[PDB]
Amino acid sequence: MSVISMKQLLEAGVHFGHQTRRWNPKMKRYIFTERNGIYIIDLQKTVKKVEEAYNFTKNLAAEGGKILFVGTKKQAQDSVKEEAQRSGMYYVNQRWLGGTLTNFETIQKRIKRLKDIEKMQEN
RNA sequence: UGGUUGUCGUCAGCUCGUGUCGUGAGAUGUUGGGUUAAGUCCCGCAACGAGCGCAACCCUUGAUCUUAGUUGCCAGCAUUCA
Repeated sequence: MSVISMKQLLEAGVHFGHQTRRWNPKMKRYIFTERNGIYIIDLQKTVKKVEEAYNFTKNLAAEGGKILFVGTKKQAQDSVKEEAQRSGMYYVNQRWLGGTLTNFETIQKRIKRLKDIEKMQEN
């Protein structure tokens, strides 16, 4: 089964891309046509690719994989947090701090710090 | 040479851990928008923190309460050259 129907994708506006002047030639594989100066994403391949992504995530999640939802874009900040909270996963919705993954030890110390201040406030 | 001192200069600066960028020396952080006496503080930001500086902690002066009332003080009380 298609994890998402083309009707839902159309209502969600998945077919809307960016302006022709901002197009990436590598994205040509996923573009269906151009209309009114805006590129339209090929929803037929979109359905197939979304189905693969959902299955991959489910396999990875069943192996205990931790998925981090990242979106600082103003339109996405709220959605990322709400959906991550529902799934019990982590999110970065305000600003990605450089070194969050490559310098994980340094971030953990700051994470530890926050928890200490919380305990001082509660106690 | 040790120890000590002058000097830039009581100027607001000088660095480091990890990360990232650069073939490399390096850079970033520490730049930028406001603000400050100040790298002082806020915000932004491939940076995230830390340290020596800055400020504060110390001394003195300016107000006042408590304790203490002599060798200090004399208002109310008499007396003295005081």
